Amino acid sequence: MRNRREVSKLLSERVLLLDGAYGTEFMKYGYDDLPEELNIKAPDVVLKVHRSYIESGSDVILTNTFGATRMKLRKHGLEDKLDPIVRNAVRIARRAAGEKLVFGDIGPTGELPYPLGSTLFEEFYENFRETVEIMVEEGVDGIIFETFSDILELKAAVLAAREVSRDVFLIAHMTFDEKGRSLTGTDPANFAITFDELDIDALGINCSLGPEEILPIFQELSQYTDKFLVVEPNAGKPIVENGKTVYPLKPHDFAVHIDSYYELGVNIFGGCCGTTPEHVKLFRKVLGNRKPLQRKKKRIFAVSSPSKLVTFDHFVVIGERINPAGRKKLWAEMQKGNEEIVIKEAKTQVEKGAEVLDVNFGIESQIDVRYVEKIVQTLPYVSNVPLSLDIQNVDLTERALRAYPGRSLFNSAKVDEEELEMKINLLKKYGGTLIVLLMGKDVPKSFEERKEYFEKALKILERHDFSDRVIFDPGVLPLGAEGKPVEVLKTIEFISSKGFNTTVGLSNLSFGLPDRSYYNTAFLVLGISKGLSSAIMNPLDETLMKTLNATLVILEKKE
Repeated sequence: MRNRREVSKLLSERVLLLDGAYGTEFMKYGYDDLPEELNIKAPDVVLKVHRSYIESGSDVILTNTFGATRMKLRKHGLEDKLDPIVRNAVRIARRAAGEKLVFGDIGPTGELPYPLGSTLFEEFYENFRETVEIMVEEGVDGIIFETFSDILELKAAVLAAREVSRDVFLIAHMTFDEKGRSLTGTDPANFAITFDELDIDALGINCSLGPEEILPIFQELSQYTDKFLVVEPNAGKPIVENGKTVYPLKPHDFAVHIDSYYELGVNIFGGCCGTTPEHVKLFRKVLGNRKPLQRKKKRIFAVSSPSKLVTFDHFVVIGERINPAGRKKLWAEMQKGNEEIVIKEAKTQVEKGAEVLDVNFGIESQIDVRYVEKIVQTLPYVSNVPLSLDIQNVDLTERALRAYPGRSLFNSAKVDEEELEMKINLLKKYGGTLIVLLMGKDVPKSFEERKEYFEKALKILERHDFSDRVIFDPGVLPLGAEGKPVEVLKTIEFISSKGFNTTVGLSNLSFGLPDRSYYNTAFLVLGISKGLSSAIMNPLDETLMKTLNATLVILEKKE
């Protein structure tokens, strides 16, 4: 019915009120059936609860479809009922809402992504796409992905939704535990940074905690995104009565928190577990008519995995090892789809100090895309750290970016209009940062030339509003082939003085000479003294890593 720009307009003018819990209301009416099943078995009960919330003052109601996706319904022997369940749900909600807003409610599948579970990104994508198709056809005014615990599954959900419709208002929610972390390790800042740049309209938090506990978590989220914000806390902390978990926070004690959320910039407020029509009635009275607070956000350069957010405010070690070039054994195993060998390589580098891992598949024409998808999806979970996707083929790049669990670093785009625009567009759609290598028509052979490439790059990045999502690689050349490393050090100093992060493929400096470890070490120390903020390097080189740490301590960057 209404599109994202219309809903956005309304939100910019007034804070809206959502609804309350449905399952527990169905139970009070004597129906313990799977909530979604009532859309077919007892539609009158669903309608009654929707009407109770509309009459309580809700501006928006959620369809009775939390578990309505093929992957979850299958677990109840209802996969073949997906269509009627979702269509009926939207029709019933629309009948109750009238002119008010109806948002499709889509929850997670309950299936973890490979390698925790057996599901690959593309299966999650198709699963969510199907439910979104039905909701869009039936006329929802928006869609909210509720209670997600994993960023990859949520990323698949929002990307699938946006593919179905570029006009539907999309809201992404994650649920956090008392420690402020999702099931697979994502904290509020990580969630905000990763999703703020995707084409969604709002971010929010719901479930797991009460209004008091979510406040500091919601605050952190609000500081890192300028998109609309939503919150649906449970009715306080859970307590067990008569052997059951109940959320006892009464209307007044819940309602008094509305101001605290308003102060943090909330745009839509509602309740989750334990919330009843009585709660919503008071929320309506207390909320009244208020214009939302101005939205801004703190800006930082960071990349992430489900459990780790790596901010470039300290020297970042990027492990170079997962690269088959010059590695017979590794190359052979990648070709046969060996995952364990890559996993061990990843874990070992992290254990040695790598905070990010570069991942390259050598001659991509000889590697199985499915293997790439599994590796790209697997490493962030098992090694815990973010990845630097070192991929040449634009096609493989897209497959990797889509399935990447978090905000990645994409390895090199040369200073070439076509190449940059192409990679920039992929990163804008799937999220991520970019390493821009200072070369194009041939390799620069002086500081002056690298500076020109830098300035040409800035011009291109500026025209594509991407200047804040790049790290510059000045281009280290082999000492033997007269690489003139001094020219690179000057370039690092120049770029650092301009406020941009830098990196280098350290090992390329000594590819073809003995004692390469010493040349790599000397260059890194010198580079860091000039502002180098990261390096793709060998974390298994004890000399290099020990001297690096010593350098940082000496320069008072750590201890």
